[PDB]
Amino acid sequence: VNSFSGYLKLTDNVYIKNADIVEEAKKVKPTVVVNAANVYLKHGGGVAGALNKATNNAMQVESDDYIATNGPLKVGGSCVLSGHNLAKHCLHVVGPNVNKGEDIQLLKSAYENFNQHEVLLAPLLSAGIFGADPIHSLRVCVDTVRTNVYLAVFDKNLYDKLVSSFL
Ligand SMILES: Cc1onc(-c2ccccc2)c1C(=O)O
Repeated sequence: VNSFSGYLKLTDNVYIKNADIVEEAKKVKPTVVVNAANVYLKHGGGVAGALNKATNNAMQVESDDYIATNGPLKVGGSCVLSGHNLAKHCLHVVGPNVNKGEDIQLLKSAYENFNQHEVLLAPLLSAGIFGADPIHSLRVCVDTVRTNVYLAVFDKNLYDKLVSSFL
């Protein structure tokens, strides 16, 4: 049994809710929250900007030190950093950004990072301002992630379309 409430069960291991990921993290304090990161860990907008704002920019400060030491992530890659006030840990995962012309086949590699964690609170990777089709992102998630994933989806309209169209 875990602390996640109000989720619709899609599969053995994937659950979904219409919820603002920031508010959900603040309430649950999960072991792992996933960030929709870019390779530079520049948390300007989208999920990343919202998570970082909720940490009062401490996520960005920590991320700048990580990049100064290690250099950029790979598209499809990840790193584990602090979860600050939102979670124990933040798994920063880089899905391909379609609006930058990145290979959508890298979305599966991105989701494979989730398998290193038993339970996660996450957004749909490569969706929103990353330009991918969120329906596709949910399909790759279900077909790739084997650990227990709680997907929070901000937009009620998109949430309803993801549930209604789920095979
Ligand atoms: C899809 C999608 O596109 N934009 C967002 C989003 C969610 C929270 C904060 C900012 C953007 C989002 C999501 O993960 O539900």
